[PDB]
Order: sequence, then C-alpha cells, then structure tokens
Amino acid sequence: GPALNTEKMKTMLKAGMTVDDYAAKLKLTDKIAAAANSARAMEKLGETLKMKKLLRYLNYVAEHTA
Amino acid sequence: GPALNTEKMKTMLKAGMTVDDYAAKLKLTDKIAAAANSARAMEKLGETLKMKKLLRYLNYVAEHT
Ligand SMILES: [Br-]
Ligand SMILES: [Br-]
Ligand SMILES: [Br-]
Ligand SMILES: [Br-]
Ligand SMILES: [Br-]
Ligand SMILES: [Br-]
Ligand SMILES: [Br-]
Repeated sequence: GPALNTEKMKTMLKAGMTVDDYAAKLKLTDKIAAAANSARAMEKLGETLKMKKLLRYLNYVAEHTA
Repeated sequence: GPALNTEKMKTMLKAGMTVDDYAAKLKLTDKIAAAANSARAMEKLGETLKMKKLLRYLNYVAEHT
C-alpha cells in the first residue's frame, strides 16, 4: 500500500521492529487486547487502515523467518 | 481447550515464539493475506478463535519478556 510498502517493511525489519513493536507505534496495542475479547471491538478494529498495515507487516516478518 | 491462557502464553514466550511465529503455527498467514481486500472476509476471520488467540498473544508479548 502507499503508506506501508515492501521496501518500508524491509527497513522496519532491519531495524528489529517486532509485530508487537509496530502495533505500539500504531497505538493499537490496547485496541488489540480489547479485540481479543470482544466481537464488536474485533469487527471495528478489522475495518481500520492501522490493522491492515499491522497484518501486512506480520505476514512480511513471517515470510522473512526460517 | 483451544482458547489461550496466561501459562500457555508464558511457555510460548519462553520458547521464543514471536507473534508472527504464532500466526504461522496457527496457519493464519495465508488467511490474513486473503482477507485484506474483503470486509466480509476480514469480519469472518476476526470471528475465528484462531484470530482471537493471535491477538491475545500479541498483547501478551507486548507486555512481557
Ligand atoms: Br497503506
Ligand atoms: Br505506518
Ligand atoms: Br478500532
Ligand atoms: Br495510519
Ligand atoms: Br523476538
Ligand atoms: Br476465516
Ligand atoms: Br483466546
């Protein structure tokens, strides 16, 4: 995506940013905690640009492991 | 049960399981990719116990070492 691409994620991973670190940068950590418990909070979080970016980064880091 | 608890999460963190490692263990990464352009698919994915466990672990790792 325009705001978080391939090359930007490579820079984040070189910096040692974990998925959880990036969620904190996004100010999403507490919302994620609420989403694990509440279907309403989950559905709301799932519609966000911030969660889209977070999940993008998560798959990127997994593909660069092992 | 399949749902997480804090002792399970402590064990995972001691073993060095990262959040993305846990997504891979749950076989969620393909599903995450697939749901990125569908509201419905994302909603369905968020309704799964697997996704809820992943998000619980993400917050756990954020608050623990
Ligand atoms: Br983006
Ligand atoms: Br960003
Ligand atoms: Br939200
Ligand atoms: Br944003
Ligand atoms: Br780590
Ligand atoms: Br699903
Ligand atoms: Br859970």
